[PDB]
Amino acid sequence: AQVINTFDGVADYLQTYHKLPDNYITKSEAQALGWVASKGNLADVAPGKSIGGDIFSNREGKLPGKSGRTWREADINYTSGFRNSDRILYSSDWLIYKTTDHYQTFTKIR
Amino acid sequence: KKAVINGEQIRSISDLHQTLKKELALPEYYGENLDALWDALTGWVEYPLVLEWRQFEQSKQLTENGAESVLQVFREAKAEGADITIILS
Repeated sequence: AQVINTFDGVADYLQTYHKLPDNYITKSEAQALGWVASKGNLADVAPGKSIGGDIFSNREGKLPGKSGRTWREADINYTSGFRNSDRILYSSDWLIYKTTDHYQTFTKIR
Repeated sequence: KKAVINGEQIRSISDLHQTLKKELALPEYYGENLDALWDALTGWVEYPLVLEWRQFEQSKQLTENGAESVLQVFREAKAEGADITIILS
């Protein structure tokens, strides 16, 4: 049912509808469906789904912090198997960043 | 499954992340940072997990607050639901 999982498609969607596309599910949900990260079976138990929506704690402080602002993250370019190193980062006030080097560096895209 | 850290051998924040990369079989792309560690502990690593951190204090020295910040992520992952056992010796 047409998956939206590219940096721009998701960013546009987050800004236009203020929520992730329907092909996203949190880690807890994925697990509730039988997902086991070490098995890399996300596609097996949840076809067409990608992990996304969990709170992002911005532990290195690389993303701009602000009282009342909470960050969340979602997997980008994921299809099946083990998770890649791509993520989209979005704030409660809708700032959008991305990383392709596993949270090493980020780039503001919105 | 089982991960060991020999504190006295940690000379930098780098040695630590790389020791973790090997001990936890993290992805080659591992970001070697707190966020990458969290994501690995909750979306990659295999459970149950037992982390045995020896000579923590010594490793705390040559890494600043790094060791403590790394330890924190493990502790929150556990509080998050991850089946992690931490042995600080």
